[PDB]
Amino acid sequence: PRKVLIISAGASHSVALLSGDIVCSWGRGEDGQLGHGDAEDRPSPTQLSALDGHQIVSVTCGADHTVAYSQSGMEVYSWGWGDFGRLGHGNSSDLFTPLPIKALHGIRIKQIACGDSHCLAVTMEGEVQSWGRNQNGQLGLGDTEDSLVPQKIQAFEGIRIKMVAAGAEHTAAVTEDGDLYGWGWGRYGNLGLGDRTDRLVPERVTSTGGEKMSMVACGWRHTISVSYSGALYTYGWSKYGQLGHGDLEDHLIPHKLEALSNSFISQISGGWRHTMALTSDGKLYGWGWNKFGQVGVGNNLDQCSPVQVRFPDDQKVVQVSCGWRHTLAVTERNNVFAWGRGTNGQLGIGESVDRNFPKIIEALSVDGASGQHIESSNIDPSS
Amino acid sequence: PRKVLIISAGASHSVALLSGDIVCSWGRGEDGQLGHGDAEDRPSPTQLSALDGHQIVSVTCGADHTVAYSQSGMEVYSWGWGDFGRLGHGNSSDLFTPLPIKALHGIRIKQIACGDSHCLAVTMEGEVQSWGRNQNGQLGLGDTEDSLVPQKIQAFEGIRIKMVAAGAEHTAAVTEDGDLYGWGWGRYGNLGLGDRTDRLVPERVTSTGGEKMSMVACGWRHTISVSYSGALYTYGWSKYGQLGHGDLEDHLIPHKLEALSNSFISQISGGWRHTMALTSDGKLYGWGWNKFGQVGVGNNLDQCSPVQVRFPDDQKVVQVSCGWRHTLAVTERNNVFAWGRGTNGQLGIGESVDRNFPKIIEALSVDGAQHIESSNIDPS
Repeated sequence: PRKVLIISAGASHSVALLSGDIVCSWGRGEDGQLGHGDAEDRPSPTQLSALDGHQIVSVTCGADHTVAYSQSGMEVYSWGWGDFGRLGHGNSSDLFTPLPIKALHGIRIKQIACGDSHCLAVTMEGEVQSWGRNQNGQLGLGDTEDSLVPQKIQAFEGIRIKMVAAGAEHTAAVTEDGDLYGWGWGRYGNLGLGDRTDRLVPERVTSTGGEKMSMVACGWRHTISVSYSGALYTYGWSKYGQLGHGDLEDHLIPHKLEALSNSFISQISGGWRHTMALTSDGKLYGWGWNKFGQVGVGNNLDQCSPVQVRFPDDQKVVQVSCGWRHTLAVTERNNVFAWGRGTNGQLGIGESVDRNFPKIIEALSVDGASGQHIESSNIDPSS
Repeated sequence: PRKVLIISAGASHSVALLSGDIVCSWGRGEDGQLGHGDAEDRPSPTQLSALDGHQIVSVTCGADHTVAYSQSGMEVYSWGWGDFGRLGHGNSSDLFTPLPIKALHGIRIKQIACGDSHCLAVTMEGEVQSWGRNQNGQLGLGDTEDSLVPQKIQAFEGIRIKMVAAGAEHTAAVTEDGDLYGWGWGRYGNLGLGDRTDRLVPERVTSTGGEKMSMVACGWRHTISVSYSGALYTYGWSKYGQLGHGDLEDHLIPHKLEALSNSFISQISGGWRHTMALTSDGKLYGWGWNKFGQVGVGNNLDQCSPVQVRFPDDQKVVQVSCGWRHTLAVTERNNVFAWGRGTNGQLGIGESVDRNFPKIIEALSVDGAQHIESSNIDPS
């Protein structure tokens, strides 16, 4: 019966929104990021009962916290690790069950990005509010003091923002008109501004291959964008080849990934040390650090150039999301796959070793012989 | 029949040095912090074979990395999560097996402290070198750029340092003559300097009532010191009551813990959000965040004043080390106990739920025994 609408991966956890107004989560539970009230890891997708009936329309993971929002309810919810104010409730308290971010009540939300310890929300009118750690200017407020509550980014006054993205300690955004911005911790060139200097307010990227940009995403210390013509650009850290240019060189400005130049990129995701890109014809390409199999190409060797991730019967991919050591994807057939590190249960396939090529999550998928059952949190996850 | 000489706890792992100069480790293995060459958690104490025969005399855990040194070998080793240069090898590579910090070769080491992502070593001549993340000045080098290799702290020229300590992003030290210093991230008052501002070089804590400090330790965002008279001082963050003053107030300068004024504190340790102090007569007191039972008092309720941790037959405690969510201790009977969060195997008692009061580690104890395991064993 239930379709997977949205998937998101955090550092060691995974969250999905399903049709029928249901959120589920699995993986590491130690900081409360799963939202079930307890602190235990969940190796199988588990219904987040506190959100039943809340008409949630989106979920987004940060490293060790989760955010979700309801259009109808006019509410944004957060839970997980609370340090530095990343949950936005005016304190640093962890939450093991979702609580509304009261400052955002009644605000019409378009999109939310979560990094390691900061978050941002774009409104329907293209305004941006940010909160959390700000030691390197990543909130975009023009200082270096953390904020425990959402703050309007005054620098974007009179500019319609389309989407935001957030890494460990940096932030990026694209406007509706195609401009690309970067701010925060900039030491690995990850802002795309041609230097290694932090920025306390958003600064526009001027080296964009002459192109307007339609989307952006952040990995831990790297950044990915897609241009109006569907070309893919990466910048920042490439120690593990996560920039995908066939070498291990950092780039301080956006650098077009030439190997994918004949494809039109439709979705992008940045992991800890790896990267995913989805083409308009449904082909998924992964690259970067592959120690735990998170690139999904059937080995544990790092990949400094894009390699297509393969699925049964070559079924097309429609969604992808990178965690720190795992990756999740949804296919056209409404199957959900996961691969990579499995030690916290983040793959959602029950108790399992790590996987280096895509494995179907039976509880969430049409196929797999059984489209099994998401579990109640009252089930003991160690049993 | 092997005595446990030193215990040290990291965020989610545990390391010990045994007689015969044997190193063992257990708990979270994902970042290489156990040093066995694989990435798997170890729920039981496991011999770190790469250090067999290296005559290691000390081990020290950071959050997700570990350091050790040999006097005879004149060598310092590090392994685990490599980002920001915390391992000190001139790169950002993680290490799943110990490698020597070549910059420290041939230097006589007195003590090493490890924080979240920076480390410091004190030499036998009282000089200090630091390395790792420096975004908030925690290296004490006068800037905010990370260092992938050890660097001398010039600010201490002419000052003989006795011991150092490191938290998440801050650092503290005491001199041989009892002066106390702090530097790095200072937003919760944890530097002890009377404000909430960072420092980029070491600065002396001038408000100690003229009292000299024999030792200092750091928790994640709090700091603990002991005077030459054995008085316990805490400062910094007390959101979880980890300063132990019977309330939840931060303190910007060192503050005497009045409730223990009749005891002489011999050892101290700071955890993520909890604290341990050991008296000269072997009584262990814990306080702070207790969600996972890490305070060791038989429940899961936070404690904002010291409570004595009880052991079987009231056996005296001789060593204690706080992790992020667990605690380790060694007793007079050569028994080793662990308590708190157990999900990564950090308690070392085999696969286990969390524990809220001390549980014996059979592999390392007299009361006590199974044995330490080879890394070849399947931990699953």
